[PDB]
Amino acid sequence: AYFQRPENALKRANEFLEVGKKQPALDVLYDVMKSKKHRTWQKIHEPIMLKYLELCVDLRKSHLAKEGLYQYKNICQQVNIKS
Amino acid sequence: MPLAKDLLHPSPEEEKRKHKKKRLVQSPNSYFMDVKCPGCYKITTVFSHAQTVVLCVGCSTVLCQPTGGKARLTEGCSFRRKQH
Amino acid sequence: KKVVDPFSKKDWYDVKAPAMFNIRNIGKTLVTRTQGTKIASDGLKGRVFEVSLADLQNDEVAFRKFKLITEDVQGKNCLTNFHGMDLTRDKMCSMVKKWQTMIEAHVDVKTTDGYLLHLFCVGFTKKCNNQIRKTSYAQHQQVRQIRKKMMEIMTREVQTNDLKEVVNKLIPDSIGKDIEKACQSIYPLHDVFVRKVKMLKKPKFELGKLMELHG
Amino acid sequence: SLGPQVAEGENVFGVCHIFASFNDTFVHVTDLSGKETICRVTGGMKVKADRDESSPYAAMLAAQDVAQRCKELGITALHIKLRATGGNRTKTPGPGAQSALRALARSGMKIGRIEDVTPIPSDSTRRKGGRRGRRL
Amino acid sequence: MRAKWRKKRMRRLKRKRRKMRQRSK
Amino acid sequence: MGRVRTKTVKKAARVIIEKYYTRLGNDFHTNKRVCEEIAIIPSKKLRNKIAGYVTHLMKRIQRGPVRGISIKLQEEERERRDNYVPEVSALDQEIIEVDPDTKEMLKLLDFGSLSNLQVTQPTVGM
Amino acid sequence: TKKRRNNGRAKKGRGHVQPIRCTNCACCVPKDKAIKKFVIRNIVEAAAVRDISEVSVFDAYVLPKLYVKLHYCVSCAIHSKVVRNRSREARKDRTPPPR
Amino acid sequence: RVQPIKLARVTKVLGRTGSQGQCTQVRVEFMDDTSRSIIRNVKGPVREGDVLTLLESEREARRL
RNA sequence: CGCAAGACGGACCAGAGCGAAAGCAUUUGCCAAGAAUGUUUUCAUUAAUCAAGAACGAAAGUCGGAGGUUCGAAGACGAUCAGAUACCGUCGUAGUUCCGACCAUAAACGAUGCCGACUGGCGAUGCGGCGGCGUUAUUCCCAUGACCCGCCGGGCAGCUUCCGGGAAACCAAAGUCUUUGGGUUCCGGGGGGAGUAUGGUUGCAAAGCUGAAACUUAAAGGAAUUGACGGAAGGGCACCACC
Repeated sequence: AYFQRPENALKRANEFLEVGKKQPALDVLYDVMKSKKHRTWQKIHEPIMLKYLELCVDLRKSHLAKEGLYQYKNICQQVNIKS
Repeated sequence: MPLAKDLLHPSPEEEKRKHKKKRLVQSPNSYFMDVKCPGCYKITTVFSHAQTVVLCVGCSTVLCQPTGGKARLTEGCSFRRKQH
Repeated sequence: KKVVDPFSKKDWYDVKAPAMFNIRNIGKTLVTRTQGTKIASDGLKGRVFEVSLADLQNDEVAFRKFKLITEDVQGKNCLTNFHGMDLTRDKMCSMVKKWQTMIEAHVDVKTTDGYLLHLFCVGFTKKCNNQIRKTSYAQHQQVRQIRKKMMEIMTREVQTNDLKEVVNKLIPDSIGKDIEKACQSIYPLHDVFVRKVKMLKKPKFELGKLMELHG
Repeated sequence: SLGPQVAEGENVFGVCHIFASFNDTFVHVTDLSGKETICRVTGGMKVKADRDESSPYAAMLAAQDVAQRCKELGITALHIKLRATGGNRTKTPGPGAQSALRALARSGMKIGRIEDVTPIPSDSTRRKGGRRGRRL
Repeated sequence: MRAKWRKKRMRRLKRKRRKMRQRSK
Repeated sequence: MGRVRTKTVKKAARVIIEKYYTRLGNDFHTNKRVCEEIAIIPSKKLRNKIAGYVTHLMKRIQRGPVRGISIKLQEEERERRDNYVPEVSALDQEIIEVDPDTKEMLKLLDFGSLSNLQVTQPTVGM
Repeated sequence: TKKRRNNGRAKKGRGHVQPIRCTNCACCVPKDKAIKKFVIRNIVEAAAVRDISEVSVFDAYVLPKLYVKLHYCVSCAIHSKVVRNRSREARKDRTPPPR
Repeated sequence: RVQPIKLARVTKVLGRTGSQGQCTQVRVEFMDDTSRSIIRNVKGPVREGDVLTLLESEREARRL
């Protein structure tokens, strides 16, 4: 299958960063934002996107911060903007 | 076969796409080429299927490379046939 | 034995994992109480402790099982040390299937310390992007490159980098993932795992180096 | 029977080592390590007929006792390891594999995990029966 | 099997004749 | 049980509905007495059968068309579907344009009007 | 004459093959004449699945599957009835019947 | 065994089995759990909706 | 949980590949060999098939050494059977394995000689070469990789039919045959007697190769069709069948 509790993406992301790999740790983060896990803003989607945009600016990937926010606004649409 | 087809006069490449010794007249499928890149400022003439390294007298000392058929040239244009 | 009440003469214990694991409480065992003909610790050391990875690392993954040996006992807590990792059967079986070419290689390798390891890896060919073909078979020349390059990566990252840093790279599988991209040009490949590692030799106990892991 | 001093919110996990196939069923509950162990019961002990040792109910009746002595001690949960005979043999579970699980689970014991373990060669020694094999 | 046996009974019989003639001389 | 109708019933049942379609009701007893007058059925038990099947057919004939026998009003509506359908009077919508490689044929056959261009990607299933 | 054209299941262009053993006749046949049946089942089997799954200590934990590769011979295939006699014009299929 | 006498009722009849049709497969609802169901072999003529008297639900049917 | 010994290369492994045939699957290196394709290179008829003669040739067997886990002729037991020297269960020698010599046989079967020419269609697969609207790898960019489409060789095969042939089964060859002739080798003459007799030759042994007659008999044998029968398969049915 893949994931569950989409909160596991952070763990991997965190696990790869302790080695020093931000290229795949991020991939894991993006592999979630875009998937069946489109349940519009679970509470864990903010820490995922906060880490995602830190690594985007820690490696320099705008076109990824676009797809990331583009997914985020959607799930956080006619729902919660405070996020 | 439609079992009535002409064989005297064939199509330019729809009946000359065949194997070269199954044509009415035997033709090669190879050609020469007049080159003259910069690495070696001279008008060299080289066969398409090089089979061996062609040397250069300039700064370079390689022009070709023999592969399993035609020959991979290099970063120097220089092209012609001419005629055959 | 057939001593009267032979599970009321046994003594419970606990088994503690290294600090690298988020949950360190492995579980519990028991040995018989001390006699002068054979003491508790001598019948308690040299065991193996199969533990999962998604159970020792809360939590999700369902394999990459690790073996851990009790090298020391300390006052009702049994401290463990790495012994080698293995993989499940079903995962290893499911990936193997018709119309693929399986790719395998191993190396014997030494750490920066005195530990010695013998790693076993695997690759599988990709069922490609938009085949209409019903095969994914590869040439023999291409395979022997992929095996050569799967050894080159797995020696570089394990010959340098001490015992603990090896483990840290294998838990997210950074090792296997690195090979998947590095071989991609000569054939795309989906899957890399390290089905076994077998700790062959190991150095002296070294109490100072020991307690670093359980710090 | 003395268990550990806490098991209130946690569980204690044993390994069940269910044996499979024909003319025999074992259930042999052990430690996590498997170094030491507890009670061991066979279907040849529950039922004597020399032909119902692999039967479903003989495997169920076995585990229906073994699962009591587990909870009596303090072992409450079980990881499961399977074993079919293998070694260039049938390498396929018997009847009494499905059976014992259904009985022991509903007796009250918890199930933690389950897996297949079978000794499968990478090609090894010749099998008994000869070239023409058994017939009749 | 049948033909292979008919060839076998006659083989051992032929061998016996050889021995019996070698015995006679 | 059993009692699956024979062919002698099903042969004459169709015939009797075709040529005396008007006389039929949908009641058993009325359809019996009609069959008694428009024909003679030489048994009594046979008569009670042929009526009942004539009734059972007449139920279905008041829905879509049966494929074993014909009546007039169905051949009317047949003709009404088969001389004009309301979908089109135009041929087909009067102007339809085509993509290139058809335009190249038309270029070499003296036609040069009413076209569009789209040069859709390679290739089959790809 | 011949009741086949392959005269086996395939031996085209090859002089010899390594043989393999039946699982329940204990017989010996070629690899490329043996009936090759691969099998997929769940470990626990689907009758007691509800009674087991509720009694799990966890939640998200798909169950393993049981992967076995079986090679049967000519006689032990027909007897266990994974194959049967077929008509003269109906032996020319290579196609597995759908599920 | 040491289980007390259970009661469970038919939901549906499946078909007849045995080597003379003497056994009948049947599906039964446990009559205390409405999502629980076991298959049984029952000897006598049964209709549907009638209740049985099981001595155990450990036993389960699979064939003739 | 550790150690030792011998054997063996699973799944992956396929109407896939290579080899004259017999045959040939764990890693890496070394040693020599070969096919196909590419070529506006070289030689200039150097070829085809084959008495004599020569190399290789499964398994079993024989001789001398090493080894002997596993399986296992022989043999000893236990059952089943009226009998049971068998099928089945236990034990177990030779053998099975390796090294050096012998042995030359198999349903060594595609039961189909080798070389050459001509005569339908269609879709695939392995290898080489060539042509191309594009996705895809990386260093950012036509090094050469993967996937897609088409073309040209030779190779293992398949599907299709009033090509034509055949007694039919079937076969793009078993076709191009009373309209009979491309080249050449081997081999057959009703069924038994008999692969026996006999002499020759080879082999340590076991046997191999070469191979008759007297006498006897009107059938033996091939393909296909219709029935009956089956301790064959799939359906259906009966209180003279069962529950």
